Amino acid sequence: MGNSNANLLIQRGMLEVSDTIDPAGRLKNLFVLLGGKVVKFKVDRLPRAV
Amino acid sequence: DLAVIGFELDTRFTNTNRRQRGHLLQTRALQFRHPIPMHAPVTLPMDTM
Repeated sequence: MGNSNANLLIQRGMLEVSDTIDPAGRLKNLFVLLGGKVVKFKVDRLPRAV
Repeated sequence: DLAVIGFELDTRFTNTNRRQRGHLLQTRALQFRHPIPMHAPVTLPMDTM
């Protein structure tokens, strides 16, 4: 949360305990190094990404 | 050389002695989890007066 865009957007120190993370999250992307270059895998909807 | 040289039979065993089982059945279950996210709001600002 502290490294989220929320702090660096307007004022660096806005974050307080009143903010929480939504438990309904997913693993959106997985980046693999394939032979020296990166391939982006879109895994957001897979049953094991939740 | 006209002759019958060999044959194959379509015979089988009877499992009155249950030597062979064949395929096996088992029950399974899978689960899928779909939690609902909250989405960004839309706001109607007003004048407090």
